[PDB]
Amino acid sequence: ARYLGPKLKLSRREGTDLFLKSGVRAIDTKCKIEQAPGQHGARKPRLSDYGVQLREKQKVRRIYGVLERQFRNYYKEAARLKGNTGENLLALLEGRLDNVVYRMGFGATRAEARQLVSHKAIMVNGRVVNIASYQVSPNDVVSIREKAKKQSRVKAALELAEQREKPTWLEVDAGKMEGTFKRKPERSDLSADINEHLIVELYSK
Amino acid sequence: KIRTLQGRVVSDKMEKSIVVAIERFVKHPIYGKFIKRTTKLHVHDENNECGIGDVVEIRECRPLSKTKSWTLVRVVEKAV
Amino acid sequence: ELQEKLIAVNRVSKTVKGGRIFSFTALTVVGDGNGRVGFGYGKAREVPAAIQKAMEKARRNMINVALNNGTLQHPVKGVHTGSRVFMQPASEGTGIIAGGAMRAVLEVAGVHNVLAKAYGSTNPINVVRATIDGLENMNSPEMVAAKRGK
Amino acid sequence: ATVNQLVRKPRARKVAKSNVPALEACPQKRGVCTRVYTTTPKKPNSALRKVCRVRLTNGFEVTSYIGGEGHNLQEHSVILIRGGRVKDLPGVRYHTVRGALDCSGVKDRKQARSKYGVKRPKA
Amino acid sequence: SMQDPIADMLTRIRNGQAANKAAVTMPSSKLKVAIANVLKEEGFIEDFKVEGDTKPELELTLKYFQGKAVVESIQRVSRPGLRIYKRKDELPKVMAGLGIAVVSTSKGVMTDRAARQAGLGGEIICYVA
Amino acid sequence: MVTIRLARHGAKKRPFYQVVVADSRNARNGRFIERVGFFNPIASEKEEGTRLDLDRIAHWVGQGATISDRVAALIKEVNKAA
RNA sequence: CCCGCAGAAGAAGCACCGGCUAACUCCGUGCCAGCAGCCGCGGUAAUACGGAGGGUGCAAGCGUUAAUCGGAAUUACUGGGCGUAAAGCGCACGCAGGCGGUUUGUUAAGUCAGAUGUGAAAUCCCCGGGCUCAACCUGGGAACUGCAUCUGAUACUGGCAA
RNA sequence: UAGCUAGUAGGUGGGGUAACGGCUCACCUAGGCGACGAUCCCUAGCUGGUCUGAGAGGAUGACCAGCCACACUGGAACUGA
Ligand SMILES: [Mg+2]
Ligand SMILES: [Mg+2]
Ligand SMILES: [Mg+2]
Ligand SMILES: [Mg+2]
Ligand SMILES: [Mg+2]
Ligand SMILES: [Mg+2]
Ligand SMILES: [Mg+2]
Ligand SMILES: [Mg+2]
Ligand SMILES: [Mg+2]
Ligand SMILES: [Mg+2]
Ligand SMILES: [Mg+2]
Ligand SMILES: [Mg+2]
Ligand SMILES: [Mg+2]
Ligand SMILES: [Mg+2]
Ligand SMILES: [Mg+2]
Ligand SMILES: [Mg+2]
Ligand SMILES: [Mg+2]
Repeated sequence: ARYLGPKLKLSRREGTDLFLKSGVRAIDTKCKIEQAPGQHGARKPRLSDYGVQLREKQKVRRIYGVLERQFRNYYKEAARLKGNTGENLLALLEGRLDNVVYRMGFGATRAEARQLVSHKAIMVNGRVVNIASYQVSPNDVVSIREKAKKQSRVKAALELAEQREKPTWLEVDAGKMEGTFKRKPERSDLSADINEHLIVELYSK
Repeated sequence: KIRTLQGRVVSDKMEKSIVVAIERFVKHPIYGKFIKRTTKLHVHDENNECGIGDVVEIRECRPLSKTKSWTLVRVVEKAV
Repeated sequence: ELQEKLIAVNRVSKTVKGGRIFSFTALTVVGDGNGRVGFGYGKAREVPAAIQKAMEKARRNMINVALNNGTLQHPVKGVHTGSRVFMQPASEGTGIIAGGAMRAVLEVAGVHNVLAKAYGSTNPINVVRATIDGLENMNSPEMVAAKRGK
Repeated sequence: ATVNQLVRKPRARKVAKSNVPALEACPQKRGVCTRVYTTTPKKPNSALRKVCRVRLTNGFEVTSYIGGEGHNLQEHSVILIRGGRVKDLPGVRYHTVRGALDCSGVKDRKQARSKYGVKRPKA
Repeated sequence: SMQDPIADMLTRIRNGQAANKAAVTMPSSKLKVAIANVLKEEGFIEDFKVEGDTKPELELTLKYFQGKAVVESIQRVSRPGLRIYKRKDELPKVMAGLGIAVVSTSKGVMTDRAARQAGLGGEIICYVA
Repeated sequence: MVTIRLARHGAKKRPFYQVVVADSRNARNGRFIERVGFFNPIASEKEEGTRLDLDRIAHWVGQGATISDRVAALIKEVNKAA
């Protein structure tokens, strides 16, 4: 159910970095990025409103590490919820635990942050939660379990996390390795190069 | 009374076997137009008294024959 | 807010003595994204020339349309040739849903929450236009008082 | 037109004849292979298409297509048939599930083996 | 035929209007008037007049605003073939809010706005805008 | 006669009874006269888990109605007045 | 449900890539073998056949078939047509039926109004609560656009009268 | 498929059922139903709802709950609330 395949190949097709090797270095290169996702990589993807509509939601997916079925419901939920469908989708997608674990530093890459969750090395308001999909709400308190703490990974994880734009809606430690999800991110934080109404449009027809 | 019905006669030639018309009106449940929809009713009128073309008042009673569960109360007009 | 976009391009043949001689047809739509929309047609032996010659025609021939915020005031129906279109204000939930090809003229025209659908033939050259008029004929949500009053 | 008119005789919906008397709407049906012809197709195309005529579990006698490159199928072969006309072969309206009952999978196929019924070749 | 006279009124407007015709007249009726009334009170016609006695003569003054006429569209709704009766919660509002809907009620020919306030409903004669 | 019983509208392994007044002869999860409370045996020691319109129950019992054994408990367990 | 133990260890497939349609090249084949939802591909450079490399889409599923509705305003109440595209009976009179100018009175069936009862629970929806999330379970509202009784309103329609 | 109906429709009385009742009988009347579609023919358990549709609709009546009917086929009763 987890993609599992050559993570970088994705970013090159989607045409940007989706921080999946995230790890150490940045602004890729030392990769190959762009002009050959495949073998006819050179070719110019002159593409349907459909093409661009597709690739965008695809791009967003290859990021949060979600597969069609879940993502589809995420959209279906957004819509149900009052207030802009396209934004709401982005809300749900952020409240994801795996997300609110890399978005706290505790993990190099969302992919890795998730690996933690599945391995019950994380807790909400005290209790061990080990399912990625776990929706985090405001005031919540995600924290690394005492058992296996300041362990290899989680170090550099907390580290180059500071080298990131570094959030606002959430308040992290680094000694305790706890962290308070303070508010549901607004449209305005995160984003810029991601186009909702496209992917809303994709799931509209 | 508990409800009253109105309706003209239509048949009196039968020993208290009077049958009464009951013309309502109703919105066609699909095409909106209003249409006529009749309800013949075999009603009891002791001592056969009203005639065909008499308007009359009617009321639901218990059974008097496989067919009769109504009896008259008043008449209203005659010669049509 | 230059904002242009073509709806459809199409080959067409002419046929003479020596053979068929083909051309192309561009159908574009430009708008300020705040009122003022227009479409142009224009055709030409090569494609660039055609889409080109089209924007130009859509520079002029650009009418403008009394919005009511990001939306329409009331619902409206347009109808040219065999095309017959309908669109609604739709107190935006998000909106802008409508058959691509009038998404186009709606999009660049500034409306931000229409729901529309096209009946009849979906021949672009006639729905764009059916809608332009559709927005055109649509009357002033205030200057209907203008109309009345006296 | 008229409301009156519509009232007497309401509008009615054209009923849809199925194009595949796989009788009672059945995902497929069984049959014994009456005769295993091969004929040639319609105007534009030109070929020797393999087919078979099948007596069905429910007694329809119907002609069906035998997809693939080659097939070990003969008279008295018990096969499985599915919806799937062949426009080219007029009056051929069903296909034969390669790899069902007595029917074989296509030899050596690597691509689209699910169709044409072939086993994941011991990699 | 003469069987529906209100549609005949609606149309004599509709037509003359598109003919840029100053006035327009027609045989009167109680009903006819009560409507023209509403048309006037809501500023679609200029002013009416019933110059008759035995053979009454409803007569209307059309207005033209800019170059247009004031009546951009005048359709019948109810009609003797098919009568329409909306309750109150069901009363139809034309051009969103602009334009009107002439409706007869247990208390007189009013406008949907009016009838809505009144708290009642009835036969929705025609639409105007 | 007419009884007041539990009607396991629950869920496999995680039950949850509608307490109901019904015709004792009908199915446990079938036809009833009215609902008159519920009782969640997994309530958990958070807040709720045994609401019980005591005024109705007492009404039907005055009408004749009989009472279960596990309803019996719940009543002399919601103490009664406090 | 919790705790320990070992080792990445036991755990990835299916369809598609001519257009509609996200994804392209080589080899073979040569109107053959074959493909095909529709258009249509195959007669020597086939992105359409078959294999290969690459890619796109889904993922413990993937494809195919069968099936209802959808897009279909393609039975058009909402919401369509009949000069030449399917469609005005060869023409006329006329019963039933449908529709009916104009005033007043009356009636109050249609129509409209309020009140009241009823419209089982579940479901659906809204706001919560319980299972590590979810599916699932559950509190409470809301909704059930309906029907029926009473009382009123009289403009419109129908009845009666002139 | 355009006509259908002799317990047929109604009256009177006896009998009858837990009860109203052509339920049954005797007698009397000559009625009753039917183009707002009877009779005849084909198909079918109905509902809550279920899927779909923006709605209006269309399609449908597993799983849950309500009602009905049936218990190898046809027919009957006995017991019993
Ligand atoms: Mg799954
Ligand atoms: Mg206990
Ligand atoms: Mg492509
Ligand atoms: Mg293929
Ligand atoms: Mg070659
Ligand atoms: Mg339809
Ligand atoms: Mg047509
Ligand atoms: Mg013709
Ligand atoms: Mg009149
Ligand atoms: Mg309910
Ligand atoms: Mg929760
Ligand atoms: Mg009158
Ligand atoms: Mg007797
Ligand atoms: Mg529709
Ligand atoms: Mg069962
Ligand atoms: Mg028996
Ligand atoms: Mg007995």
